[PDB]
Amino acid sequence: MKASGTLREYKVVGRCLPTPKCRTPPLYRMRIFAPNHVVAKSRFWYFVSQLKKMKKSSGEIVYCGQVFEKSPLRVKNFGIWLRYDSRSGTHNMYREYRDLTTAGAVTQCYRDMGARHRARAHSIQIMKVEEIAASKCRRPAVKQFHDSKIKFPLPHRVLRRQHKPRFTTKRPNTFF
Amino acid sequence: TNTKGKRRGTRYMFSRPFRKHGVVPLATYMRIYKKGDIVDIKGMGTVQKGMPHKCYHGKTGRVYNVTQHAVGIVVNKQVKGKILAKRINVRIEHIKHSKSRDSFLKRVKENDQKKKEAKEKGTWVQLKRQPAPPREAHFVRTNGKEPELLEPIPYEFMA
Amino acid sequence: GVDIRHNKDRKVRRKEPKSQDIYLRLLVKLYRFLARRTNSTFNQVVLKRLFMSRTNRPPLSLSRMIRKMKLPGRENKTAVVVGTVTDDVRVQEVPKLKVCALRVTSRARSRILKAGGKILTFDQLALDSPKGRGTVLLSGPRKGREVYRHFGKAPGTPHSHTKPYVRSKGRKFERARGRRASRGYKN
Amino acid sequence: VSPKVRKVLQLLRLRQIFNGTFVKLNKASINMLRIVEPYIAWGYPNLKSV
Amino acid sequence: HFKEANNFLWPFKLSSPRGGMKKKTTHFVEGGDAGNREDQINRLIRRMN
Amino acid sequence: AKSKNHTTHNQSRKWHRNGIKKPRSQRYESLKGVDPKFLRNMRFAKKHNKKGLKKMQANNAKAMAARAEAIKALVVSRKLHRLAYIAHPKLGRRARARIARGLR
RNA sequence: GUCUACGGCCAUACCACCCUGAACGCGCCCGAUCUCGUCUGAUCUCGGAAGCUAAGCAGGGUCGGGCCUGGUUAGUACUUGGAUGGGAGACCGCCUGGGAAUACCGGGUGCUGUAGGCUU
RNA sequence: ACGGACCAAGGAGUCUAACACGUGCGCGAGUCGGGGGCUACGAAAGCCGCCGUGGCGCAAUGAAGGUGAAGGCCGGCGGCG
RNA sequence: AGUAGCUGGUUCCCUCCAAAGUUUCCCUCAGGAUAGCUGGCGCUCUCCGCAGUUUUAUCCGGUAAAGCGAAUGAUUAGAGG
RNA sequence: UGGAAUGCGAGUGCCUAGUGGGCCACUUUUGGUAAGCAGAACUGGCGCUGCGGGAUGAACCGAACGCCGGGUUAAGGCGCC
RNA sequence: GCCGUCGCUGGCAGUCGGCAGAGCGAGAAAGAGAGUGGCGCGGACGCUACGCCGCGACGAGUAGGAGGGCCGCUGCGGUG
RNA sequence: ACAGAAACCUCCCGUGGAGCAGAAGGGCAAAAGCUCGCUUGAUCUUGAUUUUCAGUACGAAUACAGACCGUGAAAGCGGG
Ligand SMILES: [Mg+2]
Ligand SMILES: [Mg+2]
Ligand SMILES: [Mg+2]
Ligand SMILES: [Mg+2]
Ligand SMILES: [Mg+2]
Ligand SMILES: [Mg+2]
Ligand SMILES: [Mg+2]
Ligand SMILES: [Mg+2]
Ligand SMILES: [Mg+2]
Ligand SMILES: [Mg+2]
Ligand SMILES: [Mg+2]
Ligand SMILES: [Mg+2]
Ligand SMILES: [Mg+2]
Ligand SMILES: [Mg+2]
Ligand SMILES: [Mg+2]
Ligand SMILES: [Mg+2]
Ligand SMILES: [Mg+2]
Ligand SMILES: [Mg+2]
Ligand SMILES: [Mg+2]
Ligand SMILES: [Mg+2]
Ligand SMILES: [Mg+2]
Ligand SMILES: [Mg+2]
Ligand SMILES: [Mg+2]
Ligand SMILES: [Mg+2]
Ligand SMILES: [Mg+2]
Ligand SMILES: [Mg+2]
Ligand SMILES: [Mg+2]
Ligand SMILES: [Mg+2]
Ligand SMILES: [Mg+2]
Ligand SMILES: [Mg+2]
Repeated sequence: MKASGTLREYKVVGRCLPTPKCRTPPLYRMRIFAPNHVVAKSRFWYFVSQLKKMKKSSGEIVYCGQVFEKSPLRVKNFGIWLRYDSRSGTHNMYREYRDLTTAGAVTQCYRDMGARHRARAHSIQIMKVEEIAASKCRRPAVKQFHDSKIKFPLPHRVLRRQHKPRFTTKRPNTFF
Repeated sequence: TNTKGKRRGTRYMFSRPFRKHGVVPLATYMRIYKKGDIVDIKGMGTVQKGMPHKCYHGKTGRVYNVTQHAVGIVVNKQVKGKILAKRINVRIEHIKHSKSRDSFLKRVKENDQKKKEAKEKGTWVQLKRQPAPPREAHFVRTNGKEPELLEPIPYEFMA
Repeated sequence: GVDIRHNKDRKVRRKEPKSQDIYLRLLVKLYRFLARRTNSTFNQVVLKRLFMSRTNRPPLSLSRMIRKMKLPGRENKTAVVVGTVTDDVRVQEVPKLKVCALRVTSRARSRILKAGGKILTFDQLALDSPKGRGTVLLSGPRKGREVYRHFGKAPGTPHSHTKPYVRSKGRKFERARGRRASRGYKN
Repeated sequence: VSPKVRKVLQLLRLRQIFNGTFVKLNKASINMLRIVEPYIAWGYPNLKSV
Repeated sequence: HFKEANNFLWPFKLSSPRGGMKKKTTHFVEGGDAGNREDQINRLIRRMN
Repeated sequence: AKSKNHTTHNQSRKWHRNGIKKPRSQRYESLKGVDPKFLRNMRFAKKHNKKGLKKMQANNAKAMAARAEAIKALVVSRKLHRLAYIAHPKLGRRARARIARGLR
């Protein structure tokens, strides 16, 4: 995988193939995060193959749809249960994020395992994402925003568009 | 450099299978071969007379000659740039009737049949083999229980 | 770039005769016209044979033209050849034959005309039957040349009845080792 | 190019980069588009694309 | 008569992908270009044809 | 002065420059190799196949005269189906004339 | 239902121990003049028919050993092709396809050809 | 790694014999005068056939003595049966 | 003008096709002969066949793995007789 | 109903030069502590081959070449050179 | 766009003119066929056929091979 | 009984754990081993074929065919 752009949040179901023995097999829903459905079905088969004795050839994808967000206008607290590999071993993690969308928080989790642990998009394995109540969060980087009268200034407003006035008379101001 | 022995490198090829040693069955000797039979070679190591050279064990060929205890067959040999047609006198114990042509024959007679019929009813039947086509569209009934939800398992250093 | 192979791009057929004679380069003009302007695949074969070398259009014998024109059905037809019609002194009776060849030896003109046959040319044929209706194409034996006896599997090889190149043939010219089962071996 | 991939890219008539062709799918065809997978980028064309 | 209709068509010669390939040497599921991009072949056709 | 001892590196490509071709499959393959006694009797069978000729016609012409009493005993839309008939150079000649006359 | 002769595939048939075998057979058994062979009629060959299923043989049994066939092992190990993937390497992950073997846990324990008997 | 300061002229797959294949030409089961002879360029060209001796081709095979390249049906006679 | 499997040179343009350092034999290992790869000339047909490919049937094989409560060989430890 | 798919005109014959020192890479792989070491297998290259990238470079990534105009790319890139 | 090679074994002798009638690109094997009865005197170019014309595809190259040179050097038979 | 670790006799178990001239591998149980009986297929002679291979030889080998033979009641087997 490669966490291109922003990840979408896909809901893929899929079943094994019908046979004389199992006239109808059970369907199997998964909750994939991937750039597009073509990568979502391939991670659906990666997972189903790592859990059930089932391959892409021996089965079929019954439905691959994108599941939107139920409240993309409410700041939420998502908690994710990672599973990744380093240069030496493989570890489970649990990271929390404040975001509006679940796929948003998962994109932020891929960019965060990339930043902090240099974990490429193919080592990571999201195993559970869950919207958490603000009073169940644990990371102090996310509990610190659970204030009703929050208040802070933007203290060092570094000048951007450094090249539109590229040659100027006055010197830039940073207090605002 | 290796040796050019007639039987170098046949310790497993010419050995008998597990618990299949001893006397050779007699259906091997009481079955018939006629010029034109597609025969495949498998050197049996029990009988040593008329053993086919190791470079033919596993090839298929057709018979062109028949003597008392042995036939003569024409197997193709890939020799370093080209595929010669070689004529070997393999004894009977190193031979099976290859069931490859068989299915073609049981399809030929099935075609001649299904063409004999469907000729008086004016219809048109399919006589060619078509490749396994892309599977057509179907409904998957999810009667009652919704699809079970799967998710990866955590890691367990069970080493 | 494209991944084709130009090993065989140049087809090696003869676009024209290699000779420079002008009684052949006029026949080839007339028949190249008939070949392209008619839909008869006869003229195309005559044209394609007027190119061929002197070893690819061999001579015909009068006797082989007899037995190839005696075959049932092909009566009152004109026997077309592109090579020459040599005599065959070992045949005693000659019927009447309508013939058309490039050359007819001065002792086969005699026999054919004394029989009572006609000896056309390729221009006379092209005027008689342009599309070549009523003809019998023939060609002498091509493997008749003594050259084709040295070709094949090299001598000294199991079951290769190929003639070797020897200065003279005699008792002591290549009869000793690769031929006697006694002295060495034989194939 | 490997020889097995160069024989299949020429039974698909793709003898040149950015060449394209249409291919009907079955077992014997998908199993060739699997052999030549690293050399092609194939898919299911729309009607406007045809 | 698909075999005959598709074989009557000289194989199409397309220009370079306007915009540009993502990565030529890796499968489409690896954030690249190769392989099968079932629905998304048309986005490439529009920028290549 | 040690030189490379053996290799097969370019060989599998020289073999294919002129292809690897299966042998020339002809009908009527040779009879060399077949056992003598059998191939000695097959020659006595051919040498005498003519001995039963005048009896073979008496049956071939028989079942060929019987071939007489054998055989002489038995003896997508309406629119685009009519347009594909008017537009036939031969079959539609009169449906086309019926239209040409139509404008008079 | 089953047995004899000759068999086919040669353990689902083999191995151990135990139980039951009506009828015909199959057997054990009784002899050595004759055929034949030995130290020895034990074996072999020969002439028999008083005796008996004791044994061979048949059928069945055993939380049987084995064999046969399934599941788990396991989409694991391994693996074709791919990347300017990771790692200092040792090796490792991922895409595209194929895909095992123990231990462990279940089921089964000879089908069958021609000829001829018994079960009238 | 070796040759090379500069410029000019000279400088290296030739000819004969033999063989093989391809090709053009004439005649063609024949073919060829090459040796000989006859009648400025000309030492050329032309001609000879009772000058075709001879070469090669038209027959091979065997060490040799030698041998040396479709047959079938029909009656009539003798023989076996 | 001795021979040299050894060293050095080997003279004009364009167009087209285009390699090998491999097999076997050699008092052969700085070289040949041979098969391969190459080019040239073609010819017989076309205007069924073939394939460095897959599909479907069908055989083949003892590597990767795995195994040692399975044979051979190696090999740690207790326990019960 | 020419009996799977896809593709493509095939078959055959002479004559034949150069070559017979090779080297590198992924993967498998033998000797060696290892080596820009010695030795094999498969495929692709360099040799015989330019071009864009890797500052530089026989072999790495892209891509193979008639001479030109416009457009777009690959692999690599976009402080300045 | 231009040059060249290859292929189409492509097309053109039809310049058939007051002895005239100007065609063979069109999806569908084959005749702009014969007969038998119900004024003004006019019309470009071409065709060294070893020539001319039209279509596509292609174009690396050492050793080596082949072709084409209206490339060049010196003499000979002809001819300007 | 003497007789012992080990002589010789006897019963039982015994898939080969022995043996088959040698190196190793393969194969072999009313046998390919062990012991007897008869013997000389270890003879004469055509070609085909496989192995190394150039697909040339030698060596070796496999299938036949024609003779003569051995063996066994025979089917058969045998030209090392
Ligand atoms: Mg090009
Ligand atoms: Mg080239
Ligand atoms: Mg742009
Ligand atoms: Mg690559
Ligand atoms: Mg060498
Ligand atoms: Mg009772
Ligand atoms: Mg007794
Ligand atoms: Mg008992
Ligand atoms: Mg020097
Ligand atoms: Mg100097
Ligand atoms: Mg000079
Ligand atoms: Mg000549
Ligand atoms: Mg000299
Ligand atoms: Mg060529
Ligand atoms: Mg030397
Ligand atoms: Mg040197
Ligand atoms: Mg091995
Ligand atoms: Mg292992
Ligand atoms: Mg050298
Ligand atoms: Mg090396
Ligand atoms: Mg070295
Ligand atoms: Mg070199
Ligand atoms: Mg090259
Ligand atoms: Mg290059
Ligand atoms: Mg660098
Ligand atoms: Mg440009
Ligand atoms: Mg730069
Ligand atoms: Mg070039
Ligand atoms: Mg015995
Ligand atoms: Mg005999």
